[PDB]
Amino acid sequence: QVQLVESGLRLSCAASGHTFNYPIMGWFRQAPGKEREFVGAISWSGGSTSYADSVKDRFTISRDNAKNTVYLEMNNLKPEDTAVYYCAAKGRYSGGLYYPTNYDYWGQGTQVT
Amino acid sequence: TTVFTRILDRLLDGYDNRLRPGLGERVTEVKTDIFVTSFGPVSDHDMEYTIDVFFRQSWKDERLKFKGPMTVLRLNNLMASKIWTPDTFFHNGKKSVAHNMTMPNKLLRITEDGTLLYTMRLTVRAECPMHLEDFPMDAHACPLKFGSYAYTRAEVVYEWTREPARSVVVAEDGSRLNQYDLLGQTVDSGIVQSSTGEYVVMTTHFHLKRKIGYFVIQTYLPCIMTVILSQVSFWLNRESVPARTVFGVTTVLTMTTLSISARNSLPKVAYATAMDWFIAVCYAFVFSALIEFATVNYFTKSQPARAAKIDRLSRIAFPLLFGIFNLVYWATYLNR
Amino acid sequence: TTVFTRILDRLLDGYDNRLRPGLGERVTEVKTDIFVTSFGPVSDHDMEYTIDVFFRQSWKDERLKFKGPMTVLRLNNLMASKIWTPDTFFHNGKKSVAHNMTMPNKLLRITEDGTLLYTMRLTVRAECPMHLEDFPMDAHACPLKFGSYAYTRAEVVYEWTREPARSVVVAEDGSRLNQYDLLGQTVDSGIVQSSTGEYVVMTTHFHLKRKIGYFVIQTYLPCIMTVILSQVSFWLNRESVPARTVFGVTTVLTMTTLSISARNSLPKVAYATAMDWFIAVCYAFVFSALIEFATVNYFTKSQPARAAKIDRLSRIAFPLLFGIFNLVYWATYLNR
Amino acid sequence: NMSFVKETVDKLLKGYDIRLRPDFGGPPVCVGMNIDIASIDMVSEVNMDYTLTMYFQQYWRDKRLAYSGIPLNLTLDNRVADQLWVPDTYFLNDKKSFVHGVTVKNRMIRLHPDGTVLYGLRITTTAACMMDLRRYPLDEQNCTLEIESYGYTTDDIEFYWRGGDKAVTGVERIELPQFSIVEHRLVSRNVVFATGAYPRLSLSFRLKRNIGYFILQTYMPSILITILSWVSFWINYDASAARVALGITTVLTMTTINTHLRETLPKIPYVKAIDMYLMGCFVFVFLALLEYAFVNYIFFSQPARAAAIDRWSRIVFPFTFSLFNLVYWLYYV
Amino acid sequence: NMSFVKETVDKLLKGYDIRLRPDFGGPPVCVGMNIDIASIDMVSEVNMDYTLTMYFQQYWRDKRLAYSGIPLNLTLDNRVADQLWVPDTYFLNDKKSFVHGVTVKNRMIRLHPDGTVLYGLRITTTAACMMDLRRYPLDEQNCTLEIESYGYTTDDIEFYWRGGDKAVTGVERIELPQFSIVEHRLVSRNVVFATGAYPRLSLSFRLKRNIGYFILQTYMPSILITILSWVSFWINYDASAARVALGITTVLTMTTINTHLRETLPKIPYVKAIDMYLMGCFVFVFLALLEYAFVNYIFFSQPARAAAIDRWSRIVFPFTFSLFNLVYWLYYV
Amino acid sequence: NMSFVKETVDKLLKGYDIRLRPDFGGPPVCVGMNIDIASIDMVSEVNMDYTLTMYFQQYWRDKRLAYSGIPLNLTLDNRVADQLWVPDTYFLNDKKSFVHGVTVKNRMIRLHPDGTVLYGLRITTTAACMMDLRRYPLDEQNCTLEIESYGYTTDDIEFYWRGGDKAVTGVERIELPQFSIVEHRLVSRNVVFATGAYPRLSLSFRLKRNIGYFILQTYMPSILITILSWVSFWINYDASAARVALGITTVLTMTTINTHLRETLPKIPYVKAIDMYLMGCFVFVFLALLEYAFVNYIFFSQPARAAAIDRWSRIVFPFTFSLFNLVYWLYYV
Ligand SMILES: *[C@@H]1O[C@H](CO)[C@@H](O[C@@H]2O[C@H](CO)[C@@H](O[C@@H]3O[C@H](CO[C@H]4O[C@H](CO)[C@@H](O)[C@H](O)[C@@H]4O)[C@@H](O)[C@H](O[C@H]4O[C@H](CO)[C@@H](O)[C@H](O)[C@@H]4O)[C@@H]3O)[C@H](O)[C@H]2NC(C)=O)[C@H](O)[C@H]1NC(C)=O
Ligand SMILES: *[C@@H]1O[C@H](CO)[C@@H](O[C@@H]2O[C@H](CO)[C@@H](O[C@@H]3O[C@H](CO[C@H]4O[C@H](CO)[C@@H](O)[C@H](O)[C@@H]4O)[C@@H](O)[C@H](O[C@H]4O[C@H](CO)[C@@H](O)[C@H](O)[C@@H]4O)[C@@H]3O)[C@H](O)[C@H]2NC(C)=O)[C@H](O)[C@H]1NC(C)=O
Ligand SMILES: *[C@@H]1O[C@H](CO)[C@@H](O[C@@H]2O[C@H](CO)[C@@H](O[C@@H]3O[C@H](CO[C@H]4O[C@H](CO)[C@@H](O)[C@H](O)[C@@H]4O)[C@@H](O)[C@H](O[C@H]4O[C@H](CO)[C@@H](O)[C@H](O)[C@@H]4O)[C@@H]3O)[C@H](O)[C@H]2NC(C)=O)[C@H](O)[C@H]1NC(C)=O
Ligand SMILES: *[C@@H]1O[C@H](CO)[C@@H](O[C@@H]2O[C@H](CO)[C@@H](O[C@@H]3O[C@H](CO[C@H]4O[C@H](CO)[C@@H](O)[C@H](O)[C@@H]4O)[C@@H](O)[C@H](O[C@H]4O[C@H](CO)[C@@H](O)[C@H](O)[C@@H]4O)[C@@H]3O)[C@H](O)[C@H]2NC(C)=O)[C@H](O)[C@H]1NC(C)=O
Repeated sequence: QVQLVESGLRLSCAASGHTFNYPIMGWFRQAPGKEREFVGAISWSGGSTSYADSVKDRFTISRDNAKNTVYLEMNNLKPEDTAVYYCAAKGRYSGGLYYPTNYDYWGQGTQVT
Repeated sequence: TTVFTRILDRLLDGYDNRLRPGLGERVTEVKTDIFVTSFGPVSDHDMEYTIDVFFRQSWKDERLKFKGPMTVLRLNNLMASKIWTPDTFFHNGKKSVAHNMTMPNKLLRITEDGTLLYTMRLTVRAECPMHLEDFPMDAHACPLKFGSYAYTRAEVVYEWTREPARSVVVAEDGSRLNQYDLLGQTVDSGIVQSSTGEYVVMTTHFHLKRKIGYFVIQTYLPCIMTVILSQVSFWLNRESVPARTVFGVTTVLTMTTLSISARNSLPKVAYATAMDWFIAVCYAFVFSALIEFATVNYFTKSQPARAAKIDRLSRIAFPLLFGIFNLVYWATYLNR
Repeated sequence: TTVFTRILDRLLDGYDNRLRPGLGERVTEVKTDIFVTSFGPVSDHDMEYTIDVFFRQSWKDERLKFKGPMTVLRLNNLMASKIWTPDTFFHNGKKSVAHNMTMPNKLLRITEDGTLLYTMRLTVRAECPMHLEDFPMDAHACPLKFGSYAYTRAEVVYEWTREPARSVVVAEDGSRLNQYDLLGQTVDSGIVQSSTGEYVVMTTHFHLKRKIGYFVIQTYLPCIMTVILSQVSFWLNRESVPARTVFGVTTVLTMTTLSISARNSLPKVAYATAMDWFIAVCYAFVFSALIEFATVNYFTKSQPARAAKIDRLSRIAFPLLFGIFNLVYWATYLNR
Repeated sequence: NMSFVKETVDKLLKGYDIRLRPDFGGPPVCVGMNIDIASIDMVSEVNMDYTLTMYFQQYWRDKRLAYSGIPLNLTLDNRVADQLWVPDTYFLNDKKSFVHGVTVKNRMIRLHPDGTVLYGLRITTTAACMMDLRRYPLDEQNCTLEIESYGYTTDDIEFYWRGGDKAVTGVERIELPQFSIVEHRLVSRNVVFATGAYPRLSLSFRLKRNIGYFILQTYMPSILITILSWVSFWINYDASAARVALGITTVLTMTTINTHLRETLPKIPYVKAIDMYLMGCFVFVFLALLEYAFVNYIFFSQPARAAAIDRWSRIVFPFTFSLFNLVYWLYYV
Repeated sequence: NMSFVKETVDKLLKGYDIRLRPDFGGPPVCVGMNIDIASIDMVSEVNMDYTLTMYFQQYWRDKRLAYSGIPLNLTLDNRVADQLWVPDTYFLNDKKSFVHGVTVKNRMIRLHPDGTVLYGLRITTTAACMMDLRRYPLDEQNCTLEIESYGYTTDDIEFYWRGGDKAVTGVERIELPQFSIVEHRLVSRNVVFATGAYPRLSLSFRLKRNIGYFILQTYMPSILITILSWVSFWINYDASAARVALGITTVLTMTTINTHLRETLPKIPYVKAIDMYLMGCFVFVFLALLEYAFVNYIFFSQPARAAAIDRWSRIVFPFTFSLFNLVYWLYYV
Repeated sequence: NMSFVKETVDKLLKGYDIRLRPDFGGPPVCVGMNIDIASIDMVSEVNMDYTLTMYFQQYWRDKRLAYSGIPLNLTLDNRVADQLWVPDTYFLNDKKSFVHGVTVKNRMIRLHPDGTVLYGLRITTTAACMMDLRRYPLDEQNCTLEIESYGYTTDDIEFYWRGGDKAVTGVERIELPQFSIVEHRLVSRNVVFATGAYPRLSLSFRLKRNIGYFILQTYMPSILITILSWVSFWINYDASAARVALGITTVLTMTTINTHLRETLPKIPYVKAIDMYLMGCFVFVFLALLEYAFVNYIFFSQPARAAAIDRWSRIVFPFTFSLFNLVYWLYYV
């Protein structure tokens, strides 16, 4: 079991528990009228980040295993970036990286305007 | 030659090899027998063994009765693929080989009353669960279990062709063992039960005993020599402190190296073997000899008479106790 | 599309692939060429090498003439299994692989005049017998020989597509060699006679030369420095017994370690290489220096003048003999 | 009457199209699964995989194969499997699998009157299992087997464990040398790839490593060498320099033992618990060697101070080693 | 209706020539490719290769397979792939490859109404990767996969990455203990052989090796033995036996370490960084022993000079070793 | 005239029954055999087997295949072997075998006008050969190949060596690094099993191991180290450091040699000759070290006794080593 704690522009996702069984953390945002949308994903050990097109070169994702935290830095905001943000954990054999169904442990919702 | 071709064509005319003989009317009885041509190496690390056999099956199929100038047709083995055959498998097999050089190593014979003899040459790797408490003076019963995969006991049963003790025959020169000795085999049959039903199982247990000479000339003799070397220190005078210290520390290091190398060729069992107990006792003897020297050196310049008494008492006590331990250990383990 | 389907169906109508083209009338001529995409590792222990090739064959079959909108049909390699092809094999191959991922790595092209081009991608492991008397300053000619398995020279002959030097082509970046240099290759053809008849054989020799830098800085330099260090001992004064003992002991130990470790790479050939001779002579020199020191120590206290004379004589004799040995050895083994 | 059985089986396979799934174009076909674990042979930290042998049974319904007039289960020759539709089940985390084929292909086909098909295979599979070795050899691992359809999406096929938690049997009989099976778990879910959503069954085992082999194999030699180094403190010093040579030799032998130990493990890039213990022991023996070096250095002119230093090391070293052992064995257990 | 689809597929395969590519005799057929990486099992310097497992997807259009009246995409049993034309795609630098075949061959065929074929395979391939080990173990490698058409030239077939930069996924699933993935790159080009010009796709990864394991298992024993060799400097020069024993023991332990470590690697002819480090440490310990030899040589006529030499060696040897380490780690990092 | 040849060949295979042997129901068919040995690869003592590559040719007569009007011997495509009857020849003592398949299956079928069939294969086989290693490395082995008919008894078939003692060629050109082929033998006999009597051919080789490698590698270093250990007896007993260095170096080098040579062989339970030689050399050098320890122990009160003990060691050790070598080389040669 993994416990995700959301804080935070910069959003912090701190995970505790069995982070070895869920080696990938992903970011999603939900619009008021739209479904959840993938933003980016980070590997706990490999540090190999992946980003969606709409936030390439603008949003950045970093990981530190000292206290098991992942940071999403958002820069050059736009009015089309007003969505409730979530952080989630993905299993080792959970499938595609861009689909919310494949993520098991979801954090608390965080609002951004 | 045309007569036999017509006979075979009539036998196969309308034949359905998807159906066992006697389907819906009676149980199919298969008589089985094994000829071991070589009992191959045993792998302690993998807990497995290899065996090369002629596997022989025989059964009745009324659909194949014929009448002709001969009473037994010894056919090319391709005919085996045109008729029904039992689907025998080895329950504890790991990765077996059916030899195909230069042709499929199979033979099929049909008697005019419909009896079929079907023989194949196989190399079977089989699991032998071993308990190694008595290692290297351990004995094992390596099993070989086989039976039908798809047909329950209401459809196919297996029987040994002759007396069970005479249905598994080992060749007289067929031994590829280097470390073990084959003492005999026990033959039995029974019923297994699984989620798909009840099946007949035929079992053969081969009885193997490990030869000890290798571990004698590899582990026991160096340990004995190290213990004797450590006990040699008891006869040097108490002034020769660096010499006796070198003796003690070097013998302890040698004992540690021998203890470590002991399981370098062994599987990682979670319990202690007999060799482990022997090495532990030898290590204890060497360490106690070094502690004896330390105690003697402690009392050298204050109670020299006590030190001399301790030295003499050790000079007698240590070899006698080591001999008693060796006698007890070897009597315990070689008579089991 | 249907035109090509009809053409293909007419070509394969009444075509017997058991018969070579021109059977009973003339000799089938096969033009062959090789493109080496990678010259894989050479193994001295197994005496073999690995090579990856595009193997290209071309011949003429009158039965496959056609007339259509296209001049060349570049067909799916399945068609190759429905026509005759040569039965070419590699005489000194050990175990080769015809690559099958994701499909058979084969190509067939048919020209309207009845000419067939047939290409396949192969990994061949071949035997290369090595004479290691000059190791590590040796050179080898690893052969690759191929020809027909079942067709004698009266039925099938092989020719190189272009001039023999240009018929075997090695890719620029296709070297997987670690300790060898590919100097070049020679190409030839000939006849080999066996129990079943005379057969055409095509041969390609690849010339390899071992690089020496690794062994120069791994064995020869340490040995030379050890010998020089040991001969330095003759100049120390006779009072410094521990210093000369350390010199002798460490040089003998270094020579022993080098000698023990120097044979790891090679196969267990039953003769002495050049490196073995060099190490043996260096060991003899170091041991003789230690023996000289022992002799000097023995006579030191009783006949000091004799010890001084012996030291002087060795101080002159040893460098001269080592220089002469080095000159002879390197002259012999460098201009081979 | 075998002729009637033959006619019925011929009729069932008349016009049968194996290219189409049952109820093609309609609701998804439900496939139930059962596994009997025969054995779990070898678990490898070097290769990060484990080997497993099992009887794998699939259960489904094909109304094209329903028959009447024969009140029996029809066990057919396994080659009939080549003339029927079967699910395209595969294992995601496997590295090399095979079906046993002696004496014949270890395959079973059983038809039922209502059209139910039972399809059984005996499979030996090696499967990947990434391991967290930060607490090795006091570690606990979770190894899974993932079962999925390859071509058919959730609109065509559905998986389910047949019998719930009883669908996997034979786990309690498994005996492993280095491990013990604490628990096994069964999960069913869906996985989305770019080509759609697919059913997924997961079977997981939790393995706890036995410590006895490592107590006998690596911890005891280090402890015994560390204790041996303390025997020096009870030997009177001299001008011989015997004890510094002995200490150095013991430290070197410790290093040699440690290098082989690591010569027996995979090349992980982090520090393990056994590595921590071994370098603690090395620190202890190095400090003992340095202390003797100091005593031998200063004892010519200050014998009393050297004797006091030796006696205090006689007491201090066992106490600090016991404290280090207490802390180590409380932090990892 | 299952019979309607059955007759539709029978009509599709009626008159189909598998010996001919789509648009045979006309414009080249375009094939798009996708790769989903599952893992990289191992990377071997001894064999100079690496093992990769992947889902390989090919997309093309065959007008002979177009159908109407069914507004659905037909996911067919993979055996139908034996009746269709597929591209003759191969990997140039691969050495041994197989398609997984448990429980069935891991193959997928999906048809679309307009004639589009999607063809998927699950493949494990061991591909060659020549490595420059001059900076080993601080080296950085570039390993590639070359995808090509064997029989069809550029006039018959074209390759392209379907989706551009997004044609390869699953790079974050690659977990190597000894490496980390820095970057991956996709390339499309043409290659000219004597039989014509062929399309070529290339997928390359840049691997950076992790230094932690080598610090723990190789560098540390040599550093510790070199430090242990300095204990001789603090021992009085009357103890000839002890210091000689120290030097001999250190030498033999260094030789054993060197022989084992080099024995565990491929027999490359050039010198690696670790080889130069080990030879430097050997030189340092040998020079310490020769320093003692010189001191023993001169101390009987100039004892004060010998004492001064030992006193200065105590300071000089650690200083020069620190300078050597600084230069080495600056040059290689 | 390929039309007439095709007509004849199609006529031959028209009524051919591959299920029946030639002369089915009559006298046994005679099969002559020839072997051309191309190479003998690794002869392994660990696996107790050897590898052989050969051309295996079988010769027989099938009157069903006789033809007239074509004055040629017809070499056919090897796949025609799948439509003719061939003997079911197998090798009893083979563990793993294969027919080479590059570029095609290495198979030859040659028909003759009178119905004679020549059937050739190129085969590589690993065959078991149990070895007696009691005299290793001065041992002589006998390795065989057993060729038998599986299904046909002596009433259906009979084997013979075609050409008498010249039926096997290529033995004299085999090159083995570690062995030399002294002799080869051909035998023909019958073997009885419970299912009848079968013909058996035996091809045996007698292999003699070469000793030069072991003289270079094991015996000579051990002799040199044993002689080196005797140098201590000529150094005065007051020189403690020199003699201790010599003894320690000899002991550790002997141990290194032994540990290098211990597990390079299969785990046989008996003692080999090289084991006895190495254990004796170790005993000698160890006893030399013990002699020095004893001399150092009693050279203060009894210097004359120590000098006498050294002088007697100086004479006893070379003499006893010479006697041990004489006994060893007379026993094992
Ligand atoms: C590249 O080349 C390799 C060989 O070098 C191919 O591997 C062979 O592939 C063929 C074709 O698929 C296989 O032949 C088929 O085998 C089926 C049984 O396979 C099982 O059993 C064998 C042992 O008997 C195992 O080796 C195998 O792993 C399986 O467990 C048969 O059922 C097939 O029968 C077909 O032909 C007969 C002909 O009479 C018909 O009666 C049947 O109805 C049916 O049509 C067939 O014989 C062969 O077994 C494979 N060998 C090996 C060693 O794997 C690769 O497939 C090939 N790759 C590509 C992409 O072409
Ligand atoms: C080894 O490690 C693996 C992970 O790598 C562990 O596997 C996990 O096991 C847990 C159970 O212990 C799984 O959690 C369960 O998931 C089920 C599926 O959830 C999906 O589908 C549902 C709809 O059916 C969606 O709502 C959901 O979002 C998912 O898409 C759930 O159905 C289970 O529900 C159960 O628990 C909840 C409370 O948590 C209850 O309310 C329910 O009633 C029910 O009891 C459950 O949540 C988890 O999915 C597994 N992970 C993976 C990746 O498979 C192994 O357990 C572990 N091995 C060992 C021995 O510990
Ligand atoms: C591991 O090592 C391999 C080499 O062994 C690297 O592969 C090389 O990657 C580079 C890109 O980083 C390739 O260079 C590119 O080649 C493209 C194709 O060129 C061919 O085709 C064109 C016509 O289409 C011809 O004109 C040309 O002569 C070639 O035949 C070009 O299209 C690319 O050009 C692009 O970039 C340049 C600037 O660099 C721009 O000017 C252009 O406008 C355009 O945007 C480019 O030149 C190179 O070909 C690859 N080599 C091989 C052998 O494939 C791997 O990248 C490396 N891996 C890692 C991780 O570093
Ligand atoms: C490696 O080791 C194997 C044994 O494992 C040796 O093989 C033996 O070789 C010898 C010959 O060197 C064989 O002896 C010969 O057997 C022939 C067959 O005997 C069978 O058939 C006859 C009837 O024809 C029966 O009476 C008999 O019982 C057997 O059933 C004999 O025909 C030979 O006779 C020849 O020698 C005798 C004298 O001994 C003469 O009187 C005859 O005229 C004739 O010249 C002979 O007896 C023996 O059978 C082989 N053993 C096995 C098990 O096959 C290899 O030789 C050895 N390799 C090397 C290199 O030494």
